[PDB]
Amino acid sequence: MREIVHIQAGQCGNQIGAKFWEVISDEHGIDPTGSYHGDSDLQLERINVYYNEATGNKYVPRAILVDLEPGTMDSVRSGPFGQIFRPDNFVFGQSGAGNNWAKGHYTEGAELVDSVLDVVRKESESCDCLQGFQLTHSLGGGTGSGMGTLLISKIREEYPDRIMNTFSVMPSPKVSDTVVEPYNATLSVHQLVENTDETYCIDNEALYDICFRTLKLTTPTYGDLNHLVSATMSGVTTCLRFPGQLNADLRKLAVNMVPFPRLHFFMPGFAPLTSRGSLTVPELTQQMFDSKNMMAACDPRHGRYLTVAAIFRGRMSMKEVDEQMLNVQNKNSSYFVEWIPNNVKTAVCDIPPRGLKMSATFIGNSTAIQELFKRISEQFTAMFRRKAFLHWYTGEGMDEMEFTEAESNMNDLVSEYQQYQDATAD
Amino acid sequence: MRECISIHVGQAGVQIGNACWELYCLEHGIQPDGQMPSDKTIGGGDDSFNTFFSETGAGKHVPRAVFVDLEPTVIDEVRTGTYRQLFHPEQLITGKEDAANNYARGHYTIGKEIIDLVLDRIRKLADQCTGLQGFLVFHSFGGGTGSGFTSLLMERLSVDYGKKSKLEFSIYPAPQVSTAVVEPYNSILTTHTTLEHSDCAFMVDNEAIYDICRRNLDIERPTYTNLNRLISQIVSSITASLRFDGALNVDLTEFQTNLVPYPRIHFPLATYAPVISAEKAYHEQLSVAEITNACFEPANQMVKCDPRHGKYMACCLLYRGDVVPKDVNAAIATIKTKRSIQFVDWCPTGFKVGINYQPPTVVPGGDLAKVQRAVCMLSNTTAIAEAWARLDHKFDLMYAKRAFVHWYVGEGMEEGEFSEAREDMAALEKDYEEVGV
Amino acid sequence: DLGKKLLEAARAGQDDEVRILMANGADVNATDASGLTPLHLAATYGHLEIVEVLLKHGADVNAIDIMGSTPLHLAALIGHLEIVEVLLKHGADVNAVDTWGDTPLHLAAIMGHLEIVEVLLKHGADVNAQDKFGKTAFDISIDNGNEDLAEILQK
Ligand SMILES: Nc1nc2c(ncn2[C@@H]2O[C@H](COP(=O)(O)OP(=O)(O)OP(=O)(O)O)[C@@H](O)[C@H]2O)c(=O)[nH]1
Ligand SMILES: Nc1nc2c(ncn2[C@@H]2O[C@H](COP(=O)(O)OP(=O)(O)O)[C@@H](O)[C@H]2O)c(=O)[nH]1
Ligand SMILES: COc1ccc(/N=N/c2cc(OC)c(OC)c(OC)c2)cc1O
Ligand SMILES: [Ca+2]
Ligand SMILES: [Mg+2]
Repeated sequence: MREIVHIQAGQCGNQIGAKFWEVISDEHGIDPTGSYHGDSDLQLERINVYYNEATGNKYVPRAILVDLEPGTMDSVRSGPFGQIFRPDNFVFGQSGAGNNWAKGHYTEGAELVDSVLDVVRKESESCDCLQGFQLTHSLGGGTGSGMGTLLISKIREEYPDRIMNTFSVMPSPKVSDTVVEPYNATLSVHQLVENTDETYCIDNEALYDICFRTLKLTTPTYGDLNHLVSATMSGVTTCLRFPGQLNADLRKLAVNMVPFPRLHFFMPGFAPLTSRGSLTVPELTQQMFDSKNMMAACDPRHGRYLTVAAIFRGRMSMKEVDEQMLNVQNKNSSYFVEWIPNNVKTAVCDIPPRGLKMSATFIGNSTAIQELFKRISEQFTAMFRRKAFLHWYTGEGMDEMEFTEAESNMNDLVSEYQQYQDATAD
Repeated sequence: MRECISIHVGQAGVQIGNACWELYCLEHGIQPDGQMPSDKTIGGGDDSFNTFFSETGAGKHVPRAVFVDLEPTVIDEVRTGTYRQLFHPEQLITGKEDAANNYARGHYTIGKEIIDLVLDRIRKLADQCTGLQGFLVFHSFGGGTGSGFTSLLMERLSVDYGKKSKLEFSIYPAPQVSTAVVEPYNSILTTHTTLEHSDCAFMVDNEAIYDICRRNLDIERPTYTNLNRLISQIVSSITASLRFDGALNVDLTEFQTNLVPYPRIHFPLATYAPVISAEKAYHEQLSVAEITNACFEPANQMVKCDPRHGKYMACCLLYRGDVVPKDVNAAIATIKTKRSIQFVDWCPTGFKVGINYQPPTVVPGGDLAKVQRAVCMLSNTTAIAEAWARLDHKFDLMYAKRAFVHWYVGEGMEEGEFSEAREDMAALEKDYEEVGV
Repeated sequence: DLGKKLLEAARAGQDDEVRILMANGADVNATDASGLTPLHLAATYGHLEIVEVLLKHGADVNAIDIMGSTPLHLAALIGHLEIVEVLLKHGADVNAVDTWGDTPLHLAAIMGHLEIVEVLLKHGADVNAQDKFGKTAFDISIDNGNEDLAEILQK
């Protein structure tokens, strides 16, 4: 278990994917030309997990860039680390998806899927011990959502024994008041429940709420929201990228965090919260379990934690963390299921992220995540009851039954979270 | 003499094996390159230490040991460390992908890719033996390789070595230094499938060792290095009777005769004393009576349980160092009349005693102080059922909701195997109750 | 039958064609199979100019389709602020109720159209109107944790 193949699809996918490469290259001491200018051997130990070594001491990301709108490839290239990506790995179409899930999944997206799969095969064959795949995408658009899920299903058929992990951006009318987004999100969640092993739920509603109420930014932009997304992605991939006591990988995360196959949607959290441009151990433990620090707009005190993985970054006592973590579990005992003993794992890492001397990232599998799914479901039901813009989907080959099946599957998922929320040991 | 082959499986088995073989080298006077200046017979011999070490024509003394893991990280540390020249390189076997803390991957899917290579390499060591008595198998209960691969290996060794004894050193999980939430499942599954194939198993509770390091050695946050050093000192005291001259537990068969009255209740409790911090280099030397009394204090046990709530079926006392047999007889006499030590009515109420007059060895870099006399008590008590009950309860809490079961069923395992394994543990708890818990 | 062509012209946003068809006697209050009128279709697809021209040629501002939807319900749902104001100026019933118990306020609140929510409140939308499940627009704000929406409704 070593190599991860990163795929980024659509506008949101490529935008957050580029920020991820910028934030992790700086942490490993890799400059935009692929040269290592760091000062610690701990940066190069598991560098092969995300980077392919090339001649002349070069490190190229094992990243595949996909989109149907060609303007996205230009915006990525003009970025600071835009030239580091392998030019052969850019696979872009001529006509976009126009925020239509059916165009991404059945017509425009289906004509480019074989070309992307040839590039995926090229990177997977050059892997000594492939762990699996990591995809960044939004669920409210057309390409990341429709073509992103089709890609997941096809990659699943050729590699059924590897882990499929996604960083899925959930829509909110506070950031994009485009009314077809609940349809594209519901049709995608139906696919994600069936075909992924682990999904990090990154909600634009929570990101906007943090920026506007906590960071006091009156008109948040995508750069401000993406500042929080890149900090979360760096935090949740820390133990895949640095040695640490555990030999963490994507399969050990799934076996220990996912008790039921469909309940694989995680609520990430981060502490401290900071704005771009501009803490003791008990404050970081307290802030990690606070609703204001969650990247999904759900109150964890409305549900119960099935499993939790916490990663602390920086110089601190390992005994103080053990005491403080047990302390949070005692005062908040009613918010953890009593039928999964030792359901909280903690890890420490020496190297903190940029600017912050201390850091704490939270990964929770909580029943409160049903609040996020209930919000999308209510928006979907309001639109679908009136059959608004349904012809835009049925005209691209889709049938009405696919909408009712997706709605039924998502409501069944909410009922499944509620079932384990009310479960007792006795 | 009769040979013994040690097999170290998974991270816990390999790391404890490295600490054990380092201590064995210092006790026998073997250098890291394998040279033994005290051994006059170059190229072979019938000595006590030859049970654990073979000899080459060039005077090299090689452990009769195999290290196996499904991923290379841990065994690579052995291949590049201080004792990298001591082991046969072909007896350090590694795969590429581990069992992901999953018994089913260790036993059925990943473990199947390397089982035949491991048995062929074990056969190469067995061919070099004139009278192999059996195997010592080191592994965790909680790991995917330690649980799954060990049960597959024990199943195969029972077919290919029908009349040879098999002994285990098993690591029982603790919440303080655990790796996975599924460790209770892995522990119950490996206990079920290995029960028929193992003759005697010494469980090492990571919580018992963690507490001893904190209280006696004043280590604030013990790590695996600290735990493994103390564990290797206890394992050495148990295996000393196989590597040196003596009159008690002189072969693997005798461990079964003295500690196992019935095949299923084959889990002896080990107690060890004294454990003194190395920062107290001028500590008062404790008497035979003080160290013998310490064997009946639950705080010095290898498994957390209360022998006062149980009955004894067997009790062996293994001393090392400046111990006069008369002082042992007098200390035991006090233990019989004063204390509430109850034996079963069908066993002779008695203590078997073995004395090795060489003091215990301390490793450079360790946390233990040198002592003039030490004792390891091995007893078969019904109180060890408390350890099985604690583990069965954690299994029941998850299994009632079928939590994590899909990960096992997806890796070539039938759901029925969980209920079959659990009923076998229910019958084991009743076996201790029938004797007298 | 020009009523069938006027329905397509209002949905497509073909302003000139709508003016020609009305001049040739097309039924401004024609309905499709589901009871939708050209005004419902122009308000759903955001064609403000067609909405204004239909209202000056006898369109029933309060027409309902087979599910009780008025043009204001659909404009509030899709988020067309300018169309919402024009419909209210021409007498759209702000508290009209569809077959699911929803009012335009319930639909603007569910979809997060906060500016439309303010407009509806200023034109007398009923904060106590309950849907078929008993929920008011304020219950929707508290149930889904929308603090911005809850503040507007508490004014
Ligand atoms: N005492 C002790 N316990 C250890 C050590 N390493 C791991 N453990 C324990 O062993 C269990 C985990 O099993 P491991 O041996 O690490 O796993 P493995 O056999 O390598 O199996 P996989 O990694 O799942 O393929 C936990 O209960 C750990 O606390 C060690 O060196 N000493
Ligand atoms: N957080 C975040 N959300 C984004 C970004 N770009 C687009 N989105 C969201 O993504 C959704 C639209 O999908 P988009 O990625 O633009 O379309 P696609 O190219 O068809 O996949 C909406 O919910 C947007 O708010 C971005 O950079 N960051
Ligand atoms: C409660 O049971 C457990 C749950 C999760 C477990 N560990 N999972 C990880 C995996 C990681 O990276 C993939 C981490 O890096 C982000 C990571 O950081 C803490 C933990 C292990 C468990 O025994
Ligand atoms: Ca010799
Ligand atoms: Mg391992």
